Amino acid sequence: GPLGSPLIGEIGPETYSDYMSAGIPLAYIFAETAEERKELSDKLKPIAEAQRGVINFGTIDAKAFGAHAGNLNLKTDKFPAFAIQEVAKNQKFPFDQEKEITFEAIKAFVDDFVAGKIEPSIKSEPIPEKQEG
Repeated sequence: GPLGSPLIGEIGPETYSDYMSAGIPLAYIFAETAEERKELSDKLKPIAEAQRGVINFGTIDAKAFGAHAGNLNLKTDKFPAFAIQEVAKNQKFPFDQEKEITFEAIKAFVDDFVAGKIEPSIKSEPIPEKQEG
């Protein structure tokens, strides 16, 4: 039976707008591995337990949804992947797909993100000419 309210877990069609309308950074966690999900999501357990009320931790499939992993930055070249969509600035501070997706690595990374250490990697593309400026 019920045991509270849904927040961190699996991202769906009714959760996207909820994490986007919530007004807090969205922590996407793509993963082509739907078997060992516990491993990634575990290290993530704390990565969000620290930011449970500041970031929306939601897991996603990097095999079927992967296209959504880099729709904010990544290239969907490898997985699992991790994205950090900001619903305040509309930023996307995801993780690498050739480094190592652990806890200390994500928890620390995101930590360096929220703190104000991480910044856009590919985003930011203005349209000069008669327009803008």
